[PDB]
Amino acid sequence: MREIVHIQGGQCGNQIGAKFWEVISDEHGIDPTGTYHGDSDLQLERINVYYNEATGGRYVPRAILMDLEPGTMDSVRAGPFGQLFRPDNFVFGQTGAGNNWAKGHYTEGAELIDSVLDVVRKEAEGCDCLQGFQITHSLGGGTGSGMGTLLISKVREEYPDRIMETFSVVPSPKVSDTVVEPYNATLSVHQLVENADECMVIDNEALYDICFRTLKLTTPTYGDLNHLVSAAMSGVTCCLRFPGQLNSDLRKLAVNLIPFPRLHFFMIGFAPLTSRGSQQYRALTVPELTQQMFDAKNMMCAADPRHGRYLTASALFRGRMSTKEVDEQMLNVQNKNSSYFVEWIPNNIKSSICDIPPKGLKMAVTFVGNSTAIQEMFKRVAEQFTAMFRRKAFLHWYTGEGMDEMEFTEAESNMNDLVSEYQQYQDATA
Amino acid sequence: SVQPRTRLEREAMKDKESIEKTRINQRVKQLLHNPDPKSTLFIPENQRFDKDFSVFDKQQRDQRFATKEVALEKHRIEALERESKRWEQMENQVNKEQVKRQF
Amino acid sequence: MREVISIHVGQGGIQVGNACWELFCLEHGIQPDGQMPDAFNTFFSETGAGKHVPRAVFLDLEPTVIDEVRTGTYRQLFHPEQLISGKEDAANNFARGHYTIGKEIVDLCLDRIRKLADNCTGLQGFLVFNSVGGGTGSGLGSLLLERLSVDYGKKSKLGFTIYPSPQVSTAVVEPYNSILSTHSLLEHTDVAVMLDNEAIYDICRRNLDIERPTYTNLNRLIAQVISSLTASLRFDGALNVDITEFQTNLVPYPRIHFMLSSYAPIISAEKAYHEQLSVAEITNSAFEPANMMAKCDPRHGKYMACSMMYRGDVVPKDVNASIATIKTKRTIQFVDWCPTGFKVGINYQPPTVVPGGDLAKVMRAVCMISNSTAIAEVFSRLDHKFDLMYAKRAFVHWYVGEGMEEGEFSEAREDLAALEKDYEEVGIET
Amino acid sequence: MREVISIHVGQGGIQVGNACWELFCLEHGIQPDGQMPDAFNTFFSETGAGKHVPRAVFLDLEPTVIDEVRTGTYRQLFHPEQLISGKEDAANNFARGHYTIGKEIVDLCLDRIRKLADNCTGLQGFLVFNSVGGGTGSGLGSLLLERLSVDYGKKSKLGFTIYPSPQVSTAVVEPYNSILSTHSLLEHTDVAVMLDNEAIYDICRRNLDIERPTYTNLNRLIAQVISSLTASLRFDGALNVDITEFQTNLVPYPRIHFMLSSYAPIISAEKAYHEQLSVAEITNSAFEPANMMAKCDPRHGKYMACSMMYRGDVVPKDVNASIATIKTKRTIQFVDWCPTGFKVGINYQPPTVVPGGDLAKVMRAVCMISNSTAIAEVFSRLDHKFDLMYAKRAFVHWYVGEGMEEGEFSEAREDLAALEKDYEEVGIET
Ligand SMILES: Nc1nc2c(ncn2[C@@H]2O[C@H](COP(=O)(O)OP(=O)(O)OP(=O)(O)O)[C@@H](O)[C@H]2O)c(=O)[nH]1
Ligand SMILES: Nc1nc2c(ncn2[C@@H]2O[C@H](COP(=O)(O)OP(=O)(O)OP(=O)(O)O)[C@@H](O)[C@H]2O)c(=O)[nH]1
Ligand SMILES: Nc1nc2c(ncn2[C@@H]2O[C@H](COP(=O)(O)OP(=O)(O)O)[C@@H](O)[C@H]2O)c(=O)[nH]1
Ligand SMILES: [Mg+2]
Ligand SMILES: [Mg+2]
Repeated sequence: MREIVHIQGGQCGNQIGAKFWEVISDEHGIDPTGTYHGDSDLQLERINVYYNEATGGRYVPRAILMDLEPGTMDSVRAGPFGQLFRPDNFVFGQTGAGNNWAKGHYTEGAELIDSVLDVVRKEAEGCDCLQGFQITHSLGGGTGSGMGTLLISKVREEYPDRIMETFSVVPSPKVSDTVVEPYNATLSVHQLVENADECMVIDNEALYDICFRTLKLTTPTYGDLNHLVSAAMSGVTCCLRFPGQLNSDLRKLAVNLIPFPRLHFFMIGFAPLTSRGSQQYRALTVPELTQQMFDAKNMMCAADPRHGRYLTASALFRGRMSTKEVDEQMLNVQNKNSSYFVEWIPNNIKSSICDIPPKGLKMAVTFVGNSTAIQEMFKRVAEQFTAMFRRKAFLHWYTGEGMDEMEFTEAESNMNDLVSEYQQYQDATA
Repeated sequence: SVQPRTRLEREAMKDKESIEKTRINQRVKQLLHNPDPKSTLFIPENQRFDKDFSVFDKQQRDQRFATKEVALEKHRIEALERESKRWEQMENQVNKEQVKRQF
Repeated sequence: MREVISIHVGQGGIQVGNACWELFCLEHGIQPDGQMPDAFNTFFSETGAGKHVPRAVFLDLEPTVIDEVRTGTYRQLFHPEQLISGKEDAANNFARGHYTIGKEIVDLCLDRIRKLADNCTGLQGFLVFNSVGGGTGSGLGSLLLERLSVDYGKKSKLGFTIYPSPQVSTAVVEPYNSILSTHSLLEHTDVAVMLDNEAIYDICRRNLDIERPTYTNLNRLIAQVISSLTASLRFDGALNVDITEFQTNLVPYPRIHFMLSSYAPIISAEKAYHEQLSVAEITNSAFEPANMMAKCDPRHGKYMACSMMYRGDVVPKDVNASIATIKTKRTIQFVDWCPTGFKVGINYQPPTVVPGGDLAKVMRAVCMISNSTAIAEVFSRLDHKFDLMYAKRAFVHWYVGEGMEEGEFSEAREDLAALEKDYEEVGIET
Repeated sequence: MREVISIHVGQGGIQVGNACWELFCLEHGIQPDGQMPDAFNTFFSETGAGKHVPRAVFLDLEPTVIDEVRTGTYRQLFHPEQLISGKEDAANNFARGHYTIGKEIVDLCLDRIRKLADNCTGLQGFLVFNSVGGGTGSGLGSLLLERLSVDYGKKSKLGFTIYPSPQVSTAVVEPYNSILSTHSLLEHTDVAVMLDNEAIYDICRRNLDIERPTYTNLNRLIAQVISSLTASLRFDGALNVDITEFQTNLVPYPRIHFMLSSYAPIISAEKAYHEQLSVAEITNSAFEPANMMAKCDPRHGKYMACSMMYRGDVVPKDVNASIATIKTKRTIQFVDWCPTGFKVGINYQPPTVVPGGDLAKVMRAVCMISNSTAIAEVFSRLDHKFDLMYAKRAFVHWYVGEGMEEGEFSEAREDLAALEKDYEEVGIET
C-alpha cells in the first residue's frame, strides 16, 4: 500500500538510479536475478512499495527509464543489477538534444513523450493506493532538464492530488562541465517551482568536498557520489517500508516542512560518515549523530547554512534508540543555536524514529532542512545567466527551434522574484 | 591503466640519436551463375532446396540472440574489473599507510 | 546505432585520411585486409560475414594518390568504387574545381553519399578534410558543402581545414583560393578547426625532437586528435559528449565557429617514463601558447569557450582541481560575458599507439578545442597578402578565363572585413 | 611536504652542483641511474614508478660543461630539458650576460622554474650557486634574482657566492663585475655566504695534508657544508631549524646579511681515529680564525650572531658546556647590544662519506654560520682594487659597448660606500 513509482531521465538520473536500485535491492536481499535470499521476515512485508510481482516468484522494479539517446541505457543494462529493469520500460530516441533545452522540450521531447507517458499511465493506474512519484534528473543537461520538467507538468495535470518528489542536481560554478549550463538551469527552475511538491538540490561540488574532507579517500569517482546520493534517497522512505515508533510518510513531511506553497527547496545530508581508518575509533551515540547532522560541511549543497536562518528542519533517525534522548538532543541543538532559527515559528524541528537500521550500520540519520541560505545558489545562477544573456551569446541555438527571448525574460524575472520572496521571510520579525 | 616498466627496460634514451638514425635508415559472361565461394551470395547447390524461411529463421534468430547474451556477460565483467581494482586500491592504501607506520 | 561519414578530398585530404584510417583499424583490432582475426559501428559497417567496410569516400581529380592507395596494403579494405578519381587536375586553380571539371564529378560523389547514408540509421553528422591552399581541394570542398547543405539541411558537418602558414608557403597563389574557400565555408560549415603546418612543425621539433619531419608525422598527430574527438561515441565514459552537443557550447553566434586545437602530452618513449604525467601537468601543457596546433598566440586575445576532452584513468575531482588552477592564473583571461567557459569530457579508453610511430604509450591524455578572439590575426594577415596582389590584378586572368566573374573576388574581401569587424565587436566588454 | 629548489648558473656553479648532487644521491641511497635498488622529498620528486628527478636546474651560455654533464654517468638522472644551454659565452663581460645574451635565455629558465614550482606544495625557498668573478655567472644570477624577487615576492632565496681571493686571482677584470653583482644582490638576496678559494686552499693544505688540490676537493667541502645546512629538513632531530628561521636570528638589519662559514672536523682517515673528536674540541676548532671558510680575520671585528649546526650523537648538555667555554674566552668578544648570540641545532644523522674522497667517516661534526663585523675588509679591498682601474677608465669600453650606461659604475661604488659606513655604524657600542 501507499507505494510510489520511479521515473528517471537523462544520463545523470540514470546513473543515480543505477545505484539507488542496487542499494534498495541489497537492503531487501534481492539478488541481481530477482530472487529473494533475505534473512528477516520484515524484508518482505512491505516489498510492494518499490517492487512488482511476476510469475515465477521474481520481482521487478516499477521504474521508467527515458533518454533522448540510447547509449546510457544500453550501458546501464550490462552493469550489476541491470537485468531487474523490465525491457518494455526502456524508451529512447535516435537523435538526442545536445544539451539544448529547446530541443529537449519543444521539438524532440514533445513527440517522444507520448510513449513514455503511456507506460507511466499504465504503471500508475494499476497500483493499489498511489502515494506519489519521485523524479531524478539533472539541471545541467538539455534533454534531462527539458523532458523531465515537461513530464512533471504533464503528470501534475493528471494527478493533482498526489505528491511529487524531484531530486535535482543544479550546475555549480566551481565544477563546470558545460558552457550552456546557466541557460537550461534558469529555464528549468522556472517550470520546476510551479509543479513540484518537493525539490531536493544536490551539488557535485559539495559531494567532492565531503568525499575529500570527511571520508578522506584519495580518488573520488562518480560511484561514490552516486552511493552517497543513493543512501540519502533511501533514508527518506525507510519508515514507510519498516515499522517504527513514529511512522511518517512523505505527505507528513510535506505538511510539516513547507510553510508556504512556493518554498519547497530543501538541502539534505546524511550521517554518520567516517573514514575507513577511523571507523573503529568512533562510538555511535545520538549526540555523535546529531552533532554531525547539523554540521555545515555535511550538507549535500555548497550553500552555507550559517549564512541564514532555518525556517524548519526534519530528522529521520534509524535503529533502535530511546525517544527521550532524541527529543532532549533536538531541544539542545535548538537552544544553543537560537540565532540561526527563525523566531516567529516555535518548535520548528521534526523527528521520527525507525527501528530498522541500514545493513551494516547500527544507527543512521537523514536530515532535511528548509533554510533561507539556499538563496545564494539562485543568486549565482542568475548572475551567470545575466552575464551571458546581455550579449545574446549562444541564443541562436535556442531561438532556431521556436523559442524566443520573451520566455527568457519571464524566466529571469520569476527566478529573481522567487529569490526576493524567499529572503523576505528571513528579515521578517514578530 | 597506463603503465611502463623500469628504467633499465627502455634502455634506448641516454642522449639517443637512434631516432634520428632511423629516419636516415628509411632513406555469355557466366559470373551470374558463378559468384565467388567467399561471397555471401553463394548458396550451395545441394542446399538449394530447403524451402522454409520459417524453420531457418527460427534457428537463425535463436543464434542471433545467444551472441548478445555472451557479449553482455563479458562486458559487464570488464566493468567489474575497473571497480574491483579501485576498491582494492583504497583498501591497499589503508594497509600501506599502516605498513609505513609500522616500519 | 550511431554513425558518422568522413569525406576526403584533395591530396592533403587523402594523405590525412590514410593516416586516420591506419589508426582506426588498429584501434578496433581490424587487420589491413578488413577481417577480424560492438564499437566498430560508428566508423564501419558489417557486410554479413567477415570484412568491414569504412564509411569513407576518397575524392581527387589527379589520379596518382588514389592509384597509390589502390595498390598498397589497404587495397582490400575500401570498396573499389568509392575511390572516385578524375583525369585532369585543377592545378591550384580554384575556378577550375568549382566551375569547370568539378561539376562533372560532383554528381558521382553525391550518389555515393546517398548510397552510404541510406545504410546508416542514426547518422550523427559528416566529417570533411581538405587542404585549403589547392585548387581541387578548396573548390570541390566548397561545392560538396554547398550541395550537402541543401540536400540534407540540418545535419552537422565538421571541417578540418589546413590553412597556410604565416610566412612558410608551398604555392604562390594560395591566398586567393584560401580567401574564396573561407568565403564559401563561412556560411556553410558548422565547425572549422585550424591546422596550419608551421605550428605542428614546431611541436614536432620541440617535443618529439625530430629535426627532419615529413608529412606523415604531421598526419599522425592530426589522426590522434580526430580519434580523441570521436572516442566518446564508441567507448564507455563517465562524462560523455556527442557531436551535436557542440554548437550549444562552443559557438556563441552563428558566424563565429573557427577555433584552434591543442593536444597533450606529446613525448617520446626515450624520456616519457621518467616523469609521472599527472593530470595537472598535462592540462597545464595543453594550455601553453607554444603547444597550439595553429600558429596563433592566445595571449593576444580573450577566450570565449573551452571544450577539452580527457581519456584514460583520469578522475573528475582531479580535473576540477586543475580547472580551478587555470582560472586562477593571471595570464589567461576569459571574456566578460562568460562566467564559466569549460566543457569537460572524460573517457576510459587510453590512446592507442601505432607501431613504428613517434608517440609512446601513455595512460592519460588531454585534447582541447578552444574558441578564442585571437584568431582574427590569421584572417588579417591573409587579407593583407591578398590585397598586395589584387591591387595590380595579378594572376586574375587564370581565374576569369575559367568561368568566374570579375566581381567574385571583391565580395569575399567584404565578407572577411565583416568577419574581422564582428570579432572586434564581440570581444569588447559591456 | 617541504621542498627546496637549487639554481646552478655558470661554470663554477655547475661544477659545485655536480659536487653536491653526488653527495645527496649517495646520502639518500639513490643510484646514479636514479633508481633505488620518506626523506627524499626535500630534494627529489617521485615519478610514480621508479626513478627520482632532482629539483635542480643547470644554466650556462657556454655549452662545454653541460655537454660534459650530459655524457657522464649522471646522464640518466637529470631531466633532459632542464639543462638549459646557450651558444655564445659572455666571456667575463658582465654587461653581456645582463643586457645582450642573457635576456633571450632567461625566459626559458623562468618557465622551467614555474614548471618545477607548481609541483611543490610546501616550498621552503630557493638555493642559488654562482661564481661571482665571471660574466655569465654574475649577470645571469643578478637577472634571475631580480625576476624571482617580483614573480614570487616573499619566498626566501639563499646565495652561495664565491668572491675572489685577496691577492690570488684568475682573471684581471673580476673586481668590476664582482662589485656590480654585489650591487645587484645587495637589495635582492636574503642570505649571502662567503666562499673565496684561498681560505679553502689553506684548509686543505693544513688539515687534509694535500699539497696539490684541484677544484673537486674544494667543491666536496662546499657540498658537505650544504648538506649540513639542509640536514635538519629531512632527518629527525632533537632541536630542529628551518630555513625560514634565519632572518629572525642571524640578520639584525635588512642590509646586513653577508656572513662567513666554517666547518669542523676536517681530518683524513690516516690520523682521524687516534683522537677522540669530542664535542668540545670540534667546537673549539670551528671557532679558530684559521678555519674560516673565507679569508677574513674574525679577531679584527665583533660578532653579531652565531648559528651553528651539530649532527651525530651529540648531547645538548655537552653543547651548553662548550658554549659557556667560548663565552669565557677573552679573544672572542660579541657586540654590546647582543647578550646571547648563539642559535644551536642538533641532528642525529652523522655526515656521510663519499668513496674515493678526502674526508673520513666520523660520528660528530659541527657547521657554523656566523655573522661578524669583520667582513668589511673584503669590501674595502675590492673597492680599492676597483678604484685603481676606474680612475683611468680602463676596460670600460668593453662594457659601454654592450648597452650599459656610463653612470652605472658610480652608483655601485656609492652603495659599497654606504654598506661600509653602515657596518661601521652598527659596530659601535652605545
Ligand atoms: N598537413 C598537410 N598539408 C598538406 C599535405 N599535403 C599538401 N598539403 C598542403 O596542401 C596545400 C596545397 O594543396 P594540396 O592538398 O597539396 O593539393 P590539392 O588540394 O589536391 O589541390 P591541387 O593542387 O589542385 O591538386 C599545400 O600548401 C600544403 O601546405 C599533407 O600531407 N599534410
Ligand atoms: N670554488 C670554485 N671556484 C671556481 C670554480 N671554477 C671557477 N671558479 C671561479 O670562477 C671565477 C670565474 O667565473 P667562472 O665560473 O669560472 O666562469 P663563469 O661564471 O661561467 O663566467 P664566464 O667566464 O662568462 O663563463 C674564477 O675567478 C674562479 O675563481 C670551481 O670549480 N670552484
Ligand atoms: N553524480 C553523478 N553526476 C554525473 C554523472 N555523470 C554526469 N554527471 C553530472 O551531470 C552533468 C552533465 O549532465 P548531462 O549528462 O549532460 O545530462 P543529460 O543532458 O540529460 O544527458 C555534469 O555536470 C556532471 O556533473 C554520474 O555518474 N554521477
Ligand atoms: Mg593535387
Ligand atoms: Mg664559462
